[PDB]
Amino acid sequence: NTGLLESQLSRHDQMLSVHDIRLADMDLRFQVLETASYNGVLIWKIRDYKRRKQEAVMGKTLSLYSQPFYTGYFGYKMCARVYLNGDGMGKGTHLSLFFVIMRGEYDALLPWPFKQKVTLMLMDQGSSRRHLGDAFKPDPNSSSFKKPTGEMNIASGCPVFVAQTVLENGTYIKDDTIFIKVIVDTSDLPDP
Amino acid sequence: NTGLLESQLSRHDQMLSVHDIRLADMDLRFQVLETASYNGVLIWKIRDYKRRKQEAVMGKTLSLYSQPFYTGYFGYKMCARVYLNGDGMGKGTHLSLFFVIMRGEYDALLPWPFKQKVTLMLMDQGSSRRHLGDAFKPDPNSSSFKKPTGEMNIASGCPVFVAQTVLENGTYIKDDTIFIKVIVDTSDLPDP
Amino acid sequence: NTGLLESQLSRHDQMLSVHDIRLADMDLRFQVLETASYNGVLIWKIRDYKRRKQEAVMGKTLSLYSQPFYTGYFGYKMCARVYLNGDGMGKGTHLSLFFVIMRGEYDALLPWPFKQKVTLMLMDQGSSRRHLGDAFKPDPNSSSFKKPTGEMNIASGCPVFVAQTVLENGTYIKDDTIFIKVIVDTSDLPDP
Amino acid sequence: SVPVPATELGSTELVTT
Amino acid sequence: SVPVPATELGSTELVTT
Amino acid sequence: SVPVPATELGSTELVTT
Repeated sequence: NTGLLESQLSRHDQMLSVHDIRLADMDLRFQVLETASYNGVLIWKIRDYKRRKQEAVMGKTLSLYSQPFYTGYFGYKMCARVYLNGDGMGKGTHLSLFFVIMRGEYDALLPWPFKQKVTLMLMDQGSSRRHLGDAFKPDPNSSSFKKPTGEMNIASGCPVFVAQTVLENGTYIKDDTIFIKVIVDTSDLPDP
Repeated sequence: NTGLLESQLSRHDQMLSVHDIRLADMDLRFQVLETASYNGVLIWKIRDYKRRKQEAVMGKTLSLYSQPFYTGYFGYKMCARVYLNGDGMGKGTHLSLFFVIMRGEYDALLPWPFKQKVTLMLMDQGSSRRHLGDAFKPDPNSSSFKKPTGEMNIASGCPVFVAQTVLENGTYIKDDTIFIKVIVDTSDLPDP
Repeated sequence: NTGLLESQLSRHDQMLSVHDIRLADMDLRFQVLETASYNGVLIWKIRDYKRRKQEAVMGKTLSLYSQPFYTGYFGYKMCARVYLNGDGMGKGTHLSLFFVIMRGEYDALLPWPFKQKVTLMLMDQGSSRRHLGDAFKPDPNSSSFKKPTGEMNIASGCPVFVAQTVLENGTYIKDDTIFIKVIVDTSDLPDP
Repeated sequence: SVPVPATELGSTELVTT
Repeated sequence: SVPVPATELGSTELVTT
Repeated sequence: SVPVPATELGSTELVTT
């Protein structure tokens, strides 16, 4: 009857596999949850700069995106996308940094297109704290600030945020880690 | 010795069952957690209006309650209760909407009875955004704003919030989903 | 071939064990997560005062520490430590209460040493609400407000917060539970 | 402005997602 | 002040911890 | 107003719920 024993064993094994995926998926979920921000500001910590940058060049991982952050408990859902080895006109020469609108559970109640002012910036871990950054007001005609249809809209930002040379030779990187900060203006919003 | 093999198999199976419940229970927990609000405002999204409304009529599910929301990190715990097919004087003719005080971990420190002003409202997904709503100040003698003893107090609200006709014929429902919003005044609270 | 059956059974059992630890660890994680505060204020609820106090005397558990709380979504990580039977000059006679700086994910961006004003206090569940508390401004030379290296710095506070007599004979304890509250000033922080 | 008690009819269900 | 569309090159990866 | 260092006696335990 080992067939029966074996069948049962087989079933259990499949279950344990599912369980392992279920579990891992939750570790991820916890992580995202543990780093959520609802005031429209994001502080994204990227560890392993060297290794990651290399994965960029090689092309194993051209970009990285942050956990999601919000303008409020029930507001716009957004995240950041970075390219360690550059994108577009800055590929191979710059670090590209973009803003991303994601499909939020409450999009139906939020104003569109997205018109909140976004401020992209790379923090200087140096004692002078001369953080690099740039702000812009969404272009009302860009399909990037359109009411989401897919999980996330087309990212918008600066392909040439910083020269890779400037970066690596400045005091922005420290302990093989960098910090990206995004600031979305929420004042504009009347009383969402 | 298949008895032994079988015993072990039996034990493992029971465990896997427990694990599945444990896991599901967490998905739920994540959901609630992922939608918590601590500024005293709740935005409750109800999907599948048609199917759900029918379950109301039939009586499989007379009402639905929101995930909990708070007046602050350590303040009052509350939630909303809705009746798609109506309750009380509005049963079968209206959508009833009520406010609910739940037993909070910090009730011992909070003032009682609950006297914060509550504003119930159904959002208009229409372009005009003429949301339906109603406010009221808790009746200090109602056992609904009494210091909780059970998981949740007796709900209070408007049995006749909106006529089912008005609702279904307006632009409040969109994509078989509606949005209920509750607003609890937190200013009153000195510095909880 | 029971060896094979047994081997498989053995493997599965080990897995189920891991799974149980994984699960429990998450219950904990949920708990912490479910009680996080990001406005620099902590309300710590300690249940089972009697039993716990006894574990203190006996020395099974000399102290207890709160879940972590923050000055902001990406600010300082802190927690509280209490000694039910007292520490230092107050051991056996007082309840000692201390503040603790923990290693935060964003320490690299935060100012050091920690100079935010901390207010320790034990809440009075009594009708008069005459809460006991004390404030102080971090001593810039204390290794307790130094940029963390280990999971948590050396705690600082008041070994003689309250006489055990005063405590137990006052209306601070209620239903075998007490509430500790900590208040870290966040205004000082320019715009972290 | 006065809350009206609801009938704890039952058949309740948590729905958020 | 005008956003510049990014090339959805792919090879993306969620990284936060 | 001056923090007083605590004795890391040990026998600690996380307690919140």
